[PDB]
Amino acid sequence: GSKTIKNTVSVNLELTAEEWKKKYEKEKEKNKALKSVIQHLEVELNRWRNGEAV
Amino acid sequence: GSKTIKNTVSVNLELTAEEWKKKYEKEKEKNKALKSVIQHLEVELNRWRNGEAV
Repeated sequence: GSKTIKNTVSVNLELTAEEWKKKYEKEKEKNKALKSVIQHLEVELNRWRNGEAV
Repeated sequence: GSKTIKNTVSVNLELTAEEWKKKYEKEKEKNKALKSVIQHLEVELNRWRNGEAV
C-alpha cells in the first residue's frame, strides 16, 4: 500500500439489460410498425391495381 | 434437509439483451431495407407516371 500513486481502474463489465430491455421494447415497436407499413404500401398497389372496393 | 424428495426449480428470470441485441440489430436491417423498398416501389409509379428521365 505504501509508495502507491494513482490506482488502476478496470473498465465496466456488461451493461444491464434494464437499458437494453427498454430500448429493445420500443425498438420492436418501430420495426413492427414499419413492417405493417411495408405490407400497407405493398397492399396499396395490389388493391389499386384492380381498384378493388373496400 | 431430511425427508426431501425432488427439489423445486424456479423459472428463468429475464433473457439477456445479448440475444435481443443481435436479433434487434439484424431486425432493424430487414425493416430498414424494406422501408427503402416501400419508397422505391412508390417512387417507381411517381417517376414512371411522367416517364421522368434519370
